[PDB]
Amino acid sequence: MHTAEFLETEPTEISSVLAGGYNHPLLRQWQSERQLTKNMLIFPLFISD
Amino acid sequence: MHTAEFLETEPTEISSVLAGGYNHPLLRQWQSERQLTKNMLIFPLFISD
Repeated sequence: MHTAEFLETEPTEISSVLAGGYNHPLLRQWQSERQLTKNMLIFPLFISD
Repeated sequence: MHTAEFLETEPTEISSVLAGGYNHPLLRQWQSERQLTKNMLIFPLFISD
C-alpha cells in the first residue's frame, strides 16, 4: 500500500520561526511599514471649459 | 545714525530652498515618515488580586 512517509528531522531552529509575528489580524497591521490614512489620497479632477 | 546694513548677495541657490515642502498644514503631515493611528497604541493595565 502506498503509505504516507515522514522524514527524520532535527529540532526546530528559532531562526526558521517567523509565524509568531503575523498570526493575529492586528499583527498584520503591526507588520506594515506605514498605514493608510485618508489624508494620503489625492483625488484627480478634469475641469471642462 | 546707526543704520540697517544689508550685504551684497548672489542669486538664490535652488538647493537652499526647502520651504516649498512644509509651508502648508497638510504638508506637515506629508513630511512625516509615518502617521499616528489608534491601532498603534498599547494601553498598560495593572491587575490586582
